[PDB]
Amino acid sequence: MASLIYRQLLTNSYTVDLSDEIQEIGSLLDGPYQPTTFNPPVDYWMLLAPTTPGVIVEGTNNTDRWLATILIEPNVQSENRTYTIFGIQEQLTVSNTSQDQWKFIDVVKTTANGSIGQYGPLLSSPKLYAVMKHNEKLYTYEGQTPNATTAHYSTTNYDSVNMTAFCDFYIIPRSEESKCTEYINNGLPPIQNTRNVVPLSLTARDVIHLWKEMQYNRDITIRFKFANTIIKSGGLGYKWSEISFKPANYQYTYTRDGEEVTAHTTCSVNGMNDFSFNGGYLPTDFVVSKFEVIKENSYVYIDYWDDSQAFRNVVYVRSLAANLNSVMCTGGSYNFSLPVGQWPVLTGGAVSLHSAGVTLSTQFTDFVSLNSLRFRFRLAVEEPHFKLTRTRLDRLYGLPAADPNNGKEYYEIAGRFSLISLVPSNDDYQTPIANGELREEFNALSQEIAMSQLIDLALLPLDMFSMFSGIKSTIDAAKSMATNVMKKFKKSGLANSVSTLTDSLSDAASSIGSSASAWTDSSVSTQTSTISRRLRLKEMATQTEGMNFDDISAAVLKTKIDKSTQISPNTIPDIVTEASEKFIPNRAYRVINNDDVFEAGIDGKFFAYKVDTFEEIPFDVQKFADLVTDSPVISAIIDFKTLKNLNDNYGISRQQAFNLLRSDPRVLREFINQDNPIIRNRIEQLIMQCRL
Amino acid sequence: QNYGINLPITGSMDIATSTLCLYYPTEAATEINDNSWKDTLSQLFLTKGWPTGSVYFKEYTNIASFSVDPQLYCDYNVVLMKYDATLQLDMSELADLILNEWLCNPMDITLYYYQQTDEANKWISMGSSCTIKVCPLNTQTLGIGCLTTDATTFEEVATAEKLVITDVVDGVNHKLDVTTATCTIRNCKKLGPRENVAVIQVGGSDILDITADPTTAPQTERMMRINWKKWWQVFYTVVDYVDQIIQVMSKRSRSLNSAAFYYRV
Amino acid sequence: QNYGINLPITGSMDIAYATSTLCLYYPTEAATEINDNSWKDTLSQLFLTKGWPTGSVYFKEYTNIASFSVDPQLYCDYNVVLMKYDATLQLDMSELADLILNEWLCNPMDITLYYYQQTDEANKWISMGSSCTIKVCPLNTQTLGIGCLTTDATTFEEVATAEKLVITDVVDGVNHKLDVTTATCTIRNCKKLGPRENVAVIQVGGSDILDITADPTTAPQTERMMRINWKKWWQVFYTVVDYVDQIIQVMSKRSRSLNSAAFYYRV
Amino acid sequence: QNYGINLPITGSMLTSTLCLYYPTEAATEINDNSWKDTLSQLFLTKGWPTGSVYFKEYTNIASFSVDPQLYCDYNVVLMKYDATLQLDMSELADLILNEWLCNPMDITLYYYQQTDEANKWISMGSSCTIKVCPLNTQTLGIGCLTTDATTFEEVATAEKLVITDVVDGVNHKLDVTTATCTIRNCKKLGPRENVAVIQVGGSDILDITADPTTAPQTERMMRINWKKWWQVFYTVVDYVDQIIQVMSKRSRSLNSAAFYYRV
Amino acid sequence: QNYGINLPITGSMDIATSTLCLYYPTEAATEINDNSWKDTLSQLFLTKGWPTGSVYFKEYTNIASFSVDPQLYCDYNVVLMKYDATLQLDMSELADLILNEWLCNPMDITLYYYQQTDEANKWISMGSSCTIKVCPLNTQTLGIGCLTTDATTFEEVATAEKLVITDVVDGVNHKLDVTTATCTIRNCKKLGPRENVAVIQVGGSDILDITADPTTAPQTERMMRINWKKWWQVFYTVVDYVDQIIQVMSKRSRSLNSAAFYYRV
Repeated sequence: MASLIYRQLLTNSYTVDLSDEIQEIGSLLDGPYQPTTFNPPVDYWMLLAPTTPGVIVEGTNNTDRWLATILIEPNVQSENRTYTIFGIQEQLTVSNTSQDQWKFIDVVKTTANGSIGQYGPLLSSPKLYAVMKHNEKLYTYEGQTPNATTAHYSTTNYDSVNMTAFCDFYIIPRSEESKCTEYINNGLPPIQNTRNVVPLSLTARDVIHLWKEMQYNRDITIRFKFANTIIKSGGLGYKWSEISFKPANYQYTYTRDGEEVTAHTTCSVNGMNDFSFNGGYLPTDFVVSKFEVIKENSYVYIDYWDDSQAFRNVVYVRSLAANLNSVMCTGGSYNFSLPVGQWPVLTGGAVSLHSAGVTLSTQFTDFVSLNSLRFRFRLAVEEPHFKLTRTRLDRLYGLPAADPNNGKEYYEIAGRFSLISLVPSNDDYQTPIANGELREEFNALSQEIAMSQLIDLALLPLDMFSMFSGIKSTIDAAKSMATNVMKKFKKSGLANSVSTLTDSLSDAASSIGSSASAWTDSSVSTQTSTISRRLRLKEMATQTEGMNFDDISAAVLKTKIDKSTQISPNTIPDIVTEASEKFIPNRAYRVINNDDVFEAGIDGKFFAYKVDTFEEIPFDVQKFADLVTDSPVISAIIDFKTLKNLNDNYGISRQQAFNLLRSDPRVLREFINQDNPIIRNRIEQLIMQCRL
Repeated sequence: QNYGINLPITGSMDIATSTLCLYYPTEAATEINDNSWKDTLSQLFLTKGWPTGSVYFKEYTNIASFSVDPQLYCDYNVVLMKYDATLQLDMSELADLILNEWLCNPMDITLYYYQQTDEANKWISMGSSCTIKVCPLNTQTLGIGCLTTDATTFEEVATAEKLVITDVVDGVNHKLDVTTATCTIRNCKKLGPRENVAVIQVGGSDILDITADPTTAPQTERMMRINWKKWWQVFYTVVDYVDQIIQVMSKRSRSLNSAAFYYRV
Repeated sequence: QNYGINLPITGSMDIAYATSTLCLYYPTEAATEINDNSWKDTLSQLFLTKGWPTGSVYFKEYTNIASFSVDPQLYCDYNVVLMKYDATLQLDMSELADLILNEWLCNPMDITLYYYQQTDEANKWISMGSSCTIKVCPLNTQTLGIGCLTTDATTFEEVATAEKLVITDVVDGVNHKLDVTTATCTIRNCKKLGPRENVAVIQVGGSDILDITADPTTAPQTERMMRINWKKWWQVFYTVVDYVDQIIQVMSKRSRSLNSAAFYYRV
Repeated sequence: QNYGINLPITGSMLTSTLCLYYPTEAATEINDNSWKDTLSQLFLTKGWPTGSVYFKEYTNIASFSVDPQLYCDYNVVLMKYDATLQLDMSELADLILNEWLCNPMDITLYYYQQTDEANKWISMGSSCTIKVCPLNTQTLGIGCLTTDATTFEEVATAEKLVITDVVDGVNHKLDVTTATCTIRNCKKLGPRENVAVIQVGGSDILDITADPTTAPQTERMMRINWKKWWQVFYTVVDYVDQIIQVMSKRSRSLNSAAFYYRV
Repeated sequence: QNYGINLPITGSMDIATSTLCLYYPTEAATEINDNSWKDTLSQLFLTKGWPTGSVYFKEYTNIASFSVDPQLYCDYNVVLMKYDATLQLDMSELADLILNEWLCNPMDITLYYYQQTDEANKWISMGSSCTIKVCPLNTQTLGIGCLTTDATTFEEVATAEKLVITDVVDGVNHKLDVTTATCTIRNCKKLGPRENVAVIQVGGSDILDITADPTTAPQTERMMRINWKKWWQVFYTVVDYVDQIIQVMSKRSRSLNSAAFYYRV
């Protein structure tokens, strides 16, 4: 009956694994940032990702060695190249056999003004560098991709090493090492995985962030842009390497019927395509490595923030919806710069944007943390042609990452968004506009619940839907509410008990009863108490008749959950786990055999009686153990004390007594209606025991 | 415990030191042109039957000034109020303020909005200068007829006043903009009548709307009018019929400290 | 719901039987010795962890003990006030303890013309202001001077000097004539009705010194006056936080504030 | 095992040691060395065997607080009032007045929190100065930042013995000069009834419980007055009957130490 | 309730994770020649069945310095001592000091005159520089091979030893003379077997004696011996047989919840 909520709780628990898998995918990179000077603490890694040729990163000592890093593009044979190492120009020999993967080389000076060499052969397609400083040694990436090792050196002044970079770098602690390799050896990680999406000023402290419902239905006019990153490869400008999309920022103002609203927006793109226009293998010809274009399987995200009485209540969201209107984006001409001959020109390319989701987001400008709204946009391909002239590239659709600005400095999107926020209103006035003891309270609240309604609720079984359908929830946390309670429940005491019973039963396929079985394994009192404690697990075996203890436990838990208000969504799993075990330690069970009844109590009580006139019967442990193994079991809500007192002090008929031994809800509720003091005492004693 | 308000009290149909205040305006004393009038009034009250040291006299400069932090000292209060043909609203508000009991709550308008619960909630602002401007909202926190972030288009309900009583239609929240440097605004609810006070006016035309109710003006026996030309006539005629005044009111609603309203948190 | 007349109640001795606001008054010394502006939010979050609703714990500040005693504030549900012990401010400490730990129902006074007397040990003269200098001269039955010339306001004897608060008592059964400059101070005739359990006072530094009743026969160090040692105000704040529930158990809601006493004496 | 401790019991209806802690000030004022023999012989005349009374010396209350080492079964300790040392006085009295069980803390690396009203943080050392910052569920400091140390909040500076409490139930990140002190998490079990404290001048400052609303005065916290230390010694020795009737003897320490270590 | 009053027990005859510390000498640390060895051993103990981070490790500079008041703060302790062919008595003293419960009472050297009562009584002196000189006395406190006033005729029993155990014949008093500024002597009475610890010896030839009793040479099961040439083999051996080591020992009987007035230290 109402006990079914327990049985389902351990049943579908396996699904948590799937969610847990997703959680491990969701189980985080800090960056990127402007190229500046700082002191990255120990136990932190440096995940550098340059794209432009030049001096990548250097760690200054002024007393110990000089470390220099040089990045070399492919398609360059054995020649000499000039860089600016520590401000002093130096020539370096370069010889490359790989054609689509760039190569990093480490330059070491034995002192501040020592000799110059080139070593540390690194080859990588995403062009990623890892440097660590921990435990009296410096770590740097060494070994060919994908699987490699870390070169180790030991030079003084470790904690004072301040490495000035000239690219975008991420700082990661040690525990995400399994992430780091997965984020280094497996291509460029998506931008949405980052914490500080915009490459603006760096902060080392960024934090991702009775009631009353408040509704805000306002209007937005989003103006957003794109951003291109272009790099030129080696040689003499005859070929480029990367023309890609990068995040952009735009801050503007507009009118909203009087207010000069300041709207801050940031844009990003994910899942783009990379068309390859592979030229001839001769060193002097127009060759492009990757051409990043946006297609149907790619999306663009916009993060929107602006001061308003609506945006100042977003920290807790009850419901969120979007009703945007689609906006078309068309590209413009992008003429290459080929020193000799006619340079190629890109033309065409047009797409449309539509809204298919929304959630919270993080954004920072200088030092101000924001709780922004992230709108997800799906893309569609359109009519206008997109071709690359002067070559053989024709009949392609999408939008190139060369010049999507098309002269216009903003793309307008107008729509209406509606969200519902939860605000702490201790009364029906003083509503804010801008943004333990529970054990004692729960135990004290458990003295005033009614009985007839309790029995009625215990008659109606619950499920995974009715348990949380009466409690308010936040849409951000309601996603993982059943998942967390089931994850905590699969580690409950009842879980260990059922696992041990299953293991013992399976092992038995290789005492106090008639023979060996998985249930027969003041001495009489102790043995009977152990038998009852093991038999408590029978309530998960669906071999009961009528109501059971766990039904009452579930009913009282539901009632006290509904009445209580001092419990957070993070607290429900603990309460459920503790209550499913600690509730009702004094359980009683009775079994019937040929007009005879044997009953045993966990506390150490044991009795036997007949169904005709309730005559005391001497106790036989052997037959009890023989029959309880495979026979109907009924929870002894009405044990022998109450039954005998009722048969003496009140003139009941045979049907009532026989149903009471079966614990029929109808006759029990009839007795409740009659308000017999003995049944009230029994029910109240049972109820008072329900506490943590 | 609860002083025993639960168990009903049943009887039978056939069964068989004190203080008195006197509030007067200052210009009345100026027109009296005497320095020992208090002693004469004391002797007359003694001849009436009050013990010596029971009648006390207090002074208030003006209706505007007295309404700031009103105080009631004695177990009985008979205030003398002068009438101006342009201060009807202020006189009515003062009568309502120091004629009925109140339970108030403190307010801080820099963080919280405010609303109304039912038709027994009123706003009371006191101070040397209170200017209260309101701007209601729709069902989605948007100003109607007033920009919610502009302090210019807010409608006005109070300016250049010392005692202001404000009410707006319930069911809709509002934002408040007041010069809090010289004012303080509190949310109050009326619990019923105060019988510790009594108001007698000189002149006037029986115009005192003691309730915010537009429909009715329930005149009681605690608000009366007397004609005047020289203040000594009024003093004599108010000390002569004092027994009727005492019979009208009662001394069983005295507050603990002198405050027209009960503060809370 | 018969508010006025007291009616006897009836109960039993065997049958089984059986939100608000919290304020805090602290001296400026702790503020000068903490050096953290956002401490209010920290304390609010800690009280939230203890169970109190957030955004509902108020704070008040005062310059000194004597200046704080000027017109004290009962406007709160649970007064928990700290006081720095001083080896030379004992009388002001005692008078403050008397004034903010008992419910005092007072009456108005005007000494410039009238006589005054007292009838019981519950009768006291309480003066509050910025500069109060009490002069007292008892008189005989025939209104003649006893140790003072009634026609002059100099031959009297001063029972107070340069204090913001003062509590005085005279022998019941005789009349008195009072002299004080009421320009910067006022005075009331008050009767001590009953103990107000809406306030708690916790002392820091020194030893047990308070005396809540003027009777020499009793100096009851009751359980609404505590004493703790201190060298860092953060320690005092934490110690107060850790036992808010015990302080709540000691006290209770103001009995006069409940609707039960709506016609005896409102709050 | 159980002769009746916490198990059913049915009723019906000389060589013990005695230490004495004295400050150096008394010895300097009286200016003699033969007084030990005099006190031993007076004890013998009172009825206690000679050589059964120890005597130990402490330079200062601060120094004596550094890891106290009990040396007898019955104990009486003397202390002198100070103008601005009541915190140390009361804390030392409470520490040496109740039994303690302490779990060593690796304060440098991990975080900590207490569990109940019966938990306290005890720190002793030559020069201790603790600074703590409370945490949240987001692992960000409240009124503080988890990286820097200066912006923390002081709880004790340059103090020999610190007994402190925090809001019990929420984790906190602490910091201290570990190379000059030591911090241990301890729980107060019960009353250590084999030690009494005698005050010499003062006004009953001692409080033996962190509870603000409860501050009892037991039978082992008394006070006398002094003008020459010989008077105090003679009064203490003469009325040894009352003192020996007050305390018990079944609270002997299983080892010579103030508080047990991880048991 | 109350403990300590041992009520007699009555059973029947019809029935069927903590802290673990470990010490080692500095020579072992030098021979190991590694940094992360602690993590390796902790993970090995995790494999054998102990929680990670629950197996601490300490160190002692030398057998001499380890002798200066050897404390123990573990529920399970095994002490590793490196045998040396010339400090046999030092090893015996260390074993007899850390193997049995010792109940001590402080003893002076100037005022009183100490003695001994029973064979279960010993004298323990610990300090940086312990020089112990003794002299027996007669009933009349006269001189017996030494004069009380003199101090240069007292018989040495132990000089400069970091640990000193001594015993004198019962029934006679003895006077002492020892540098209190460098050594401390404590009158102690032996309670019984302290099972919280075990001793494992490397090399050696069964030298330790756990008592001054001549006629008895009790080879306890807690005293165990091995042989070694590289410390890693000994470490692996002692880690492998953790089950036998813990089964030999038991909980510190004086640290259970039966402490109340059970003559705990």
